[PDB]
Amino acid sequence: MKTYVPKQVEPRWVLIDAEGKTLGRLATKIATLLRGKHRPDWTPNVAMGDFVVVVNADKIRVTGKKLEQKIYTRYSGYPGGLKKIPLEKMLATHPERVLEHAVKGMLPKGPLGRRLFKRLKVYAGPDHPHQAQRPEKL
Amino acid sequence: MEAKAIARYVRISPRKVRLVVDLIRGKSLEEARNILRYTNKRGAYFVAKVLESAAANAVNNHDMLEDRLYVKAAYVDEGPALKRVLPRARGRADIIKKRTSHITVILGEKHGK
Amino acid sequence: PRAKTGVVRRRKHKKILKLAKGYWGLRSKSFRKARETLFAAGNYAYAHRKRRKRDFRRLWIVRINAACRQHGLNYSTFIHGLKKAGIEVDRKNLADLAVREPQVFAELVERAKAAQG
Amino acid sequence: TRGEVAYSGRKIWPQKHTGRARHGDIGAPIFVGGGVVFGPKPRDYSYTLPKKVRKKGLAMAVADRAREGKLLLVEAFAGVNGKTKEFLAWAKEAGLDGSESVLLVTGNELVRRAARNLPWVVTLAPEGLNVYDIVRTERLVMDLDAWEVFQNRIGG
Amino acid sequence: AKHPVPKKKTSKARRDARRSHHALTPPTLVPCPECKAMKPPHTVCPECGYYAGRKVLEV
RNA sequence: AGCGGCACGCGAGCUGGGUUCAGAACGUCGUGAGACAGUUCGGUCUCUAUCCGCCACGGGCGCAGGAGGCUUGAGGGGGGCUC
RNA sequence: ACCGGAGCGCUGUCUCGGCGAGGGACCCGGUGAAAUUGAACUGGCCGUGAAGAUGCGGCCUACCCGUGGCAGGACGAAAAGA
RNA sequence: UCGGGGCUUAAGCCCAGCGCCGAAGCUGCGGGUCUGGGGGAUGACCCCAGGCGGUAGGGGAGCGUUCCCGAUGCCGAUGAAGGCCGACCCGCGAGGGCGGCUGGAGGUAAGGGAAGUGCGAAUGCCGGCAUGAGUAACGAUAAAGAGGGUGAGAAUCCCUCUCGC
RNA sequence: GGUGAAAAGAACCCCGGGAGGGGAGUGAAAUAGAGCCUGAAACCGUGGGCUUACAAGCAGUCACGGCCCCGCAAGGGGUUGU
Repeated sequence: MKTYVPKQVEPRWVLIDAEGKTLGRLATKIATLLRGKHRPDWTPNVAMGDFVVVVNADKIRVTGKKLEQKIYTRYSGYPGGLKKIPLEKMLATHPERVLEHAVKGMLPKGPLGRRLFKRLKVYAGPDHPHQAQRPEKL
Repeated sequence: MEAKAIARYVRISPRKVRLVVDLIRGKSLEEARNILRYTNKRGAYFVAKVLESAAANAVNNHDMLEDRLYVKAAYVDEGPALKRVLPRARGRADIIKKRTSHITVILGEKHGK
Repeated sequence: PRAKTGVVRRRKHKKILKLAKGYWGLRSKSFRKARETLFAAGNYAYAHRKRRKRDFRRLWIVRINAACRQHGLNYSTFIHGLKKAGIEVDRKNLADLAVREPQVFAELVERAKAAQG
Repeated sequence: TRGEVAYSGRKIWPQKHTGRARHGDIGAPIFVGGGVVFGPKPRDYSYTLPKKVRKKGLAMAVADRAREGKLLLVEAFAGVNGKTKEFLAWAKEAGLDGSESVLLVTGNELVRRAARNLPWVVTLAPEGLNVYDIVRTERLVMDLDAWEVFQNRIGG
Repeated sequence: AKHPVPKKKTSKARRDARRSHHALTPPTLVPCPECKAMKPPHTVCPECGYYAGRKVLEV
């Protein structure tokens, strides 16, 4: 025969917690969902993996000293442009990042790996734009 | 019908006249006429004249009435190249090329019914 | 005996050129660049055949795993059962029953966890 | 060879800081009109072949034609006074169609006068009755004397 | 033929683009009042003219 | 009045004074031509930047109505002295 | 018109550079070469690699193309290394 | 910066059980090939077993080209040789047939033979067209400005005035 | 080196300073048009099919998707989002 090709599938939204979950353990799952890898109809080259909006990120938990320890680096092309912000302050200002980040490096990278990150919309809250389905999960 | 007039075996390098042509490429006789009157490249003279002779065929030969006359294909294809020598010192006779081109305006008529 | 070659070479080069005709860059009209590019292309073809094998093996196994968890649990178990049952195939290829007709699948799932779950 | 050019024998370029290649005369092969390499020369191919062996050749070949039943010893061709039409009528009468060539082995020159012109009749004579022509042709139309030639030829 | 020398050929497409921002350029004309032809803007036409139109001695 | 790295940073950026070209001499070794981490005087750094990179500047498209006008700060750069 | 040392006056040599000049550079039109050139679709870090990479891994910044300008790199061009 | 990530009863370290992955290795299906063996007198052709990474290099076979024997012949104006086009056929291949377009008179089977025979390279030889680049330059910084005239066409030629070296 | 069997080698009108072209007309053929038989490629043009303005590359390979043109079907060629 010849293995099957899902036609234009509908984009199923979801929603996951945040608060209480361990930062990394979360994405691990979350990731998989952004791609079709949970779906019994996954396909590499199409991105039909679930739009994961997330609620109250600001209360993400994580282990050890990572609160203080963990360092979020950023380097402009300008010599000496290396700016390293800690997980700590990173919670305090725009905490949503920390998730989106832990995440954004659990995808692959070719032009769609980033298309998929657009398929993700966390907030520190809860709240979101109640657009549709978004059936809660666990 | 259509009206053929080529400019075979003519001085000046392509690039220049290739540039001249594409400006007027596919337009009215009246239009392009007024364009050529006010464009600043010796091509202006050349293209204008060969275009006028392209219209001249459509007058006394094929006939499509001057009113209806619109411009199709004008291509300008390179010919050979004039080979001369250049006064560069230190013992080297450089080579220089005065190119030659082929402006080919074909202006047909308005309607097709 | 003028052993003048003739055009022979031009014809051969025409062949390999036609072989490469399409590629980006002068390597599509350069009957030597076309040759090198072509070389790459062919070795590529071979490697990409055996790689095609394990590629599609994999993709099959992917949807198989995800759907396996969708019903009961993990692919590893699933198969382990199917093997310690007697299902001397399932045909990883056509293990993709999960794709079309999930009933069949879930039945084989029952048979899987039955086998030695 | 490359040696015979009405040209130089003096290097056109330096041999180092030229920037160009590294050669010399325009009589080398790699250039334009420069000569060839080991080829076009006046060479005779001829060789030596043992007597009896090639003799047997004739024998065998001629004898093979006797297996192919096309031969005869006409004591006299009635085409007396070398005219084409005479020996032509004689050919028709003796059983000579018009589509089988004539290694016409025989000896009288007047006979072969007609045969000196027939275009499906090479006209082979006896003093040089050869195997090659025997193969390319058809008719041992020998006079007794031509057979005496073929006879004295063997001698073993 | 000195220090700066193109290191490897320039590809056709590149030539094209260098000349993409090149290419020829349109003229622009204006109607001539008290007359019937085209002129450059604010200029005078030897066939048309400005106010009063000085010259206009075309044979 | 710090030490060090980056081809002991930097000659398609400069200098060429030092350096190991051909002259000559000097002290010097060699029967000698010449030679000597021994010295001395002089002595031609090659206009045109293809790609990258850097600094300024535009053209096209963009932003899932079309125009003006006023903004927000993601990120990044500068500024941090001292008697 | 040969190589040091000094001193006076003098001075854009310097502190330290600022304007000005015309002529080139830049925009309009006419003409229009060169070396070099495997093909290019050519950012960076950090490792590697026959030991100094846009091409390899990991991992990188940034729409597409141009004009003027500088010169770190393409182990830059010219020298089948003195 | 452990590749990364991210992990803190661990996604770390240790130790035990089972499972799955994952190589072109191996199993299967099919065609080739090579060595041995066997049927077949049987050449052909089929069954069986075992080898088939590979530079220099040693062995075997074949495609093709230029000319000759074949040629007082065979092919061809209803069309030779190249040339251009191809998603058909044959051969593992190099090629061969086919067909469409072009072209205008040579070409040569089956069997043999004779060789200046097969190009990607040698800062290789000639010839051709590009690359940079519509860029550098367009020869002295003594200098040009206007009127009329010729003409299809005047900065660039000629008559006059003006300037300057 | 070579028009063509033969010069029959282009009168005339047309635009244009000419240059060169557009018919007329020449011949079997002017896509034999005058250093012209036959017109490979590099080579620069022009029209149309596909694709390209969040985009990391020895440039193709392999598969999936879509766009155009084929094909009676099933199949195919061309293209490239991934």
